[PDB]
Amino acid sequence: AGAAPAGGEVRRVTMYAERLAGGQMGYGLEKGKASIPGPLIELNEGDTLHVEFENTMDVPVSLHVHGLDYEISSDGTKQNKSHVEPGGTRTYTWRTHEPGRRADGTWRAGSAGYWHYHDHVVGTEHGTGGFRNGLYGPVIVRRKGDVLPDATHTIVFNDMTINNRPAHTGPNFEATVGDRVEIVMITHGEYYHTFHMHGHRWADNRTGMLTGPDDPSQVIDNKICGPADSFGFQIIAGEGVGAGAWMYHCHVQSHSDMGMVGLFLVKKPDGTIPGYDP
Amino acid sequence: AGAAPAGGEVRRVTMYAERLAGGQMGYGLEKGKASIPGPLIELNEGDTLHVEFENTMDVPVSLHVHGLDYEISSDGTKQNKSHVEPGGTRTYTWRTHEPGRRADGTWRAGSAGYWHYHDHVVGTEHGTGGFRNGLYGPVIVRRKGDVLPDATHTIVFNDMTINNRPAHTGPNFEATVGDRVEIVMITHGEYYHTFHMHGHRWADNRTGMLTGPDDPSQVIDNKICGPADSFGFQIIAGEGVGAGAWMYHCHVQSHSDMGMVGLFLVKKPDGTIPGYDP
Amino acid sequence: GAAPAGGEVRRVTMYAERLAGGQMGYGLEKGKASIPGPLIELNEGDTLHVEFENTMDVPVSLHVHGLDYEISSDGTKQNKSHVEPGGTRTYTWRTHEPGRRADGTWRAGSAGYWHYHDHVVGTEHGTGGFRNGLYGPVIVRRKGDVLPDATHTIVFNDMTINNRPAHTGPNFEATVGDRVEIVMITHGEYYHTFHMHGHRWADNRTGMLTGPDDPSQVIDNKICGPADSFGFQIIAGEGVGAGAWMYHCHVQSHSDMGMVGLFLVKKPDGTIPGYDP
Ligand SMILES: [Cu+2]
Ligand SMILES: [Cu+2]
Ligand SMILES: [Cu+2]
Ligand SMILES: [Cu+2]
Ligand SMILES: [Cu+2]
Ligand SMILES: [Cu+2]
Ligand SMILES: [Cu+2]
Ligand SMILES: [Cu+2]
Ligand SMILES: [Cu+2]
Ligand SMILES: [Cu+2]
Ligand SMILES: [Cu+2]
Ligand SMILES: [Cu+2]
Repeated sequence: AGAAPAGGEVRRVTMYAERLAGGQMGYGLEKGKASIPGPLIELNEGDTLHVEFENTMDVPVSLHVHGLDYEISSDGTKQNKSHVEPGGTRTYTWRTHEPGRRADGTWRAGSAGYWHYHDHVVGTEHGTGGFRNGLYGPVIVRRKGDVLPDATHTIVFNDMTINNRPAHTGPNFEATVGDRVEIVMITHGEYYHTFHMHGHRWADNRTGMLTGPDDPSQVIDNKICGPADSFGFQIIAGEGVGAGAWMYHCHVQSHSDMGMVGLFLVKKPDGTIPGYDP
Repeated sequence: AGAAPAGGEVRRVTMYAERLAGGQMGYGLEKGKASIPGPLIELNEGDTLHVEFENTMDVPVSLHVHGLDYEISSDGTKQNKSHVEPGGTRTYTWRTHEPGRRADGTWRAGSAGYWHYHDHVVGTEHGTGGFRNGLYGPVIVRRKGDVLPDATHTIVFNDMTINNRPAHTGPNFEATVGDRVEIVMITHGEYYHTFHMHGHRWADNRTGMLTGPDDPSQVIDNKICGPADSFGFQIIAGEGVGAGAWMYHCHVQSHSDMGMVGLFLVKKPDGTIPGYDP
Repeated sequence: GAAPAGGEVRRVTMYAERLAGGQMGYGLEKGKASIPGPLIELNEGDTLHVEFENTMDVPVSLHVHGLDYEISSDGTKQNKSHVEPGGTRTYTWRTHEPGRRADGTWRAGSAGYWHYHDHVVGTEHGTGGFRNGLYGPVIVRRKGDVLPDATHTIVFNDMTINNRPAHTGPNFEATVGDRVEIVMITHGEYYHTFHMHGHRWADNRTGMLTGPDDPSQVIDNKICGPADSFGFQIIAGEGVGAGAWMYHCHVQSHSDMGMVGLFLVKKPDGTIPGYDP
């Protein structure tokens, strides 16, 4: 699989917050193309990204990012007056840095991680109304040398939903046996959850893959997550287990009973899924 | 005594689902010997376990595992038609694999860990009723040269009970000062908990033990866990602290007040527990 | 600086005292009780004898996490190691360095971010002690650990921070570049997720990566439950500059209801751009 290059590029993007169907709100890279979750932002460690942000709505909104570097003027908080007025525009700047050695001899960790952005002013001073409506999205920051996936999928547990979807509507995600699939798992809102995958597992470290044979990270298929937690991993689809409709769910019993469920549809090369009704 | 060997043996076992008193249900290795939690299944990485499984109950049941490799047909789900009908039989196969380097140069995570099995059919299409009833049990998969303990105890925080026991009935576990004790700690149901042990601590990694002086893992005595979380560790009973009645409990305050307490009884070599006057 | 090897025997005096409005707290000097309790810092190898006085009219105890204590310093009713009202008792905490056992395994040492609390007030799990403020931090350093310019303790106790009224911080200030140690402890009934704008840390013992081979997750958001304890050291304003950097629980209803504070990081000229209450 491909390998992430060393960062250092200054990139520039427009992003738009727009109302969607049913009182929903989302970000998009171009006007009329807001989505929930918002578009995935992929950065190589050392990149800078300038986000020419526009709020097309009738209420204040913001863009705030976890993990990445930002001056206070890019917080996306009302307390700092770095939110965006109705119809307004503002340029947010996120930077990243590589790991390295400080002067005090100590080690400065790098920006690599599975991170996210969201709104910080819709509803409350903490964006409670924004998460509900869907103002959240993933950011991946890659380290030089990181393995690249064949497909990246974001699953957000926002209160009692997956991706603001109604219960028992997924979403489902498709791969072929052997595909290197990347999952981005963010939790928002009020409730704790446990993310669980049938038939697959990952390491509980930065990349979800053991570094080598001296990596002591626990290997799990089940992880407790809370509001604003984010992690990610990469799995070889159906490795050791074969093709099939592999179920993923929250393992909080009433949460999986009420529809916090989806399917990881792993197809054989020819396209059919063993033991599945399409 | 000693260390885990290399794996790869094909094993077979018989397993039954039976009713127990009080509307409870359990797994056992022989009829009339079901237990809550179910029997401890131990495997070495590479072993294959065929579970000749009989449902001696009048309602459907299934057998589902975390962490191990299994195909779709051994899912143990109503979904891909692998539950066991009342009075029916099924052979579930579980497989494990050693760590290795993939063709693409990535490091494939092995099966070794503290895992668990449970039903996916009683009550709801998830394990809900089965969990409340007691249909759950531990699986340990050891890697070559993992340190082997003198005794293994399973503690399941299932909803607001420890192993479906009444409030304030533990259970209690005995060891002698110096014993190498292994704890398997599983959680199920609806609530998060925080498992805590008095006078002992473990490392937050696969084994619960620091590999050596370069393992950076947290050293902890308190750990948040949610439904279907599982971890385990080994400790030396009494090490640096001496014999006595060492409390373990969930540390959610109302949880310990309403039953979620037990005792780790560490005896002196003469068998007495100092200061423990029941 | 860096922490030295341990070995020393330490003696300290502690009091459980009542506070205004039905609160309780621990103090090192009599009449100086506080919530959170005083910071206790040890080096691996050290022993601490805490001569302890209950200045109150109901029983109290002193229980610790992570450290080594024999049963007689358990601080529980079960082991009859609580302190009578008006009474005194010496609790002994021991620590140890890591080393290799006779059986060749590696014994993990005592170093870490730990805490002490009450275990008898209200119930035999100190539910009433936690409600009133009887908890505090304990830090145990490994030899060679990097020492901060400052340490601040943040206890999520139910839906309060350090038993404070909602929306009352606390705030903590530093100057850009300073080495700031946060101790973070949760108690009560609720899970929380502790988060900091502008800063991140490693999920390991020290909070910092040991080097380029450390695979720990680097995070700015950490779920935690009652009696969870952890710590980290950040460089104030590193890569992001001065400002009023919020920290808050991220469970949405807990941030909205007051579980919010400021990490006030100033420029060397003392200014904090954009900050105004
Ligand atoms: Cu859930
Ligand atoms: Cu499963
Ligand atoms: Cu399942
Ligand atoms: Cu946030
Ligand atoms: Cu509990
Ligand atoms: Cu304790
Ligand atoms: Cu499960
Ligand atoms: Cu306790
Ligand atoms: Cu909270
Ligand atoms: Cu934030
Ligand atoms: Cu925030
Ligand atoms: Cu405690």
